[PDB]
Amino acid sequence: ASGLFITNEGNFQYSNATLSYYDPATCEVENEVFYRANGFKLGDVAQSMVIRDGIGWIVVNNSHVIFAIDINTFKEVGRITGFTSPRYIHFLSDEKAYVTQIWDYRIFIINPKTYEITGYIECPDMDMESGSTEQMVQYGKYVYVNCWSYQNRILKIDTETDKVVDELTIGIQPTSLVMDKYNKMWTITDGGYEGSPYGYEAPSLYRIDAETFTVEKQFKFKLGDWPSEVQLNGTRDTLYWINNDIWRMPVEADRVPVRPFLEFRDTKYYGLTVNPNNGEVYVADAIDYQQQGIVYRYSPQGKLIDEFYVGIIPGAFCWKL
Ligand code: CNC
Repeated sequence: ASGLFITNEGNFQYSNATLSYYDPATCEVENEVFYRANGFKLGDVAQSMVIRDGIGWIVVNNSHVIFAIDINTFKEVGRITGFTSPRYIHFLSDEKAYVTQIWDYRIFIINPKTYEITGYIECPDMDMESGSTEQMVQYGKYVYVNCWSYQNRILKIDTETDKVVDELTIGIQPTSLVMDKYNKMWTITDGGYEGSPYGYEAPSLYRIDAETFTVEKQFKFKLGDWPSEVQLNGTRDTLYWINNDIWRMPVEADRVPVRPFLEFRDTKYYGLTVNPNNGEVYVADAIDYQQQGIVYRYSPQGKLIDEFYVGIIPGAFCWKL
């Protein structure tokens, strides 16, 4: 039945990441489900999760590993190890996926059927000390990928030859990437932070044409803002993001909204997803990055349906639908 996984990053360098699973039919959450099923822990900084063909792939960023689990029993069915610091996985086929990385200038290519690393894509003008590749979207035979930490680019990869073929420089630290129904990509930058070795600026939300790879809109926010996490609804025509509050806007808009979907409440909204079938909006709140976090489930009109405690620093969601 429909279900929602929530990955909890835990505290970096403390190895307290966990996996939660929520059943929206019964409004019940189960926490530490990977430990319950397997009798050992995920590790440090569970970062993201994708489901393909009955198998969930959980990226554990600071444990150099992706685990593959059966999505019904939560039992490990396999794992791939040896990643520098993995971020997101994107499948091109049953036998090929890309795994992006921080602290590396390469994207790793894997064969998910054999649980092996099978190649690398070298990113131009990037090194190990400050390299970063992050989220991916596909456009025909191309994958576009944002480069987040200490970077300011989207790259374009030809998936036939596994080569970076183009790049676009924007504001510092684009955090996330989605593709709307008009084949326009959206990304939102975090603007760095005060005292950053790389930079600190007002962040922006950008709309980029996938066909020509050119900026079509830039909406600039305020210095001090630290936004993240563009997300779309299932029809890919309403964009959501975090910038203190949760914001949303029609992808056709020429102006940013004046009223948020969910007002800032002096906590730490940190993760976000929209149910692709019914439009319900889930917001993961890290609270203060120390206590158990909470997820809020809202109707499409912003009415709270349910709320539930998860693990520490819930950061990402994956639908089982
Ligand atoms: C808030 C936060 C977080 N950050 Co920073 C982010 N985004 N971060 C920050 C901020 C901290 C300042 C502040 N006080 O607000 C801020 C914006 C400066 C920051 C900066 C960075 N962060 C960075 C990264 C990548 C990370 N950060 C996280 C730790 C990441 C956290 C997410 C997570 N899962 O932990 C995070 C969301 C929450 C940390 C926290 O407050 N914990 C509660 C606190 C009480 O516990 P703590 O143990 O004392 O936490 C401290 C450390 O985590 C330290 N710290 C924070 N980030 C880093 C990154 C590194 C490499 C190191 C060594 C330490 C830190 O700052 C915290 C307060 O002192 C991270 C796990 C987020 C993720 N990717 O999921 C990730 C580390 C991943 C990895 N290395 O494998 C940056 C490299 C990003 C960038 N390019 O801007 C940069 C590095 C700074 C550095 N120290 O070298």
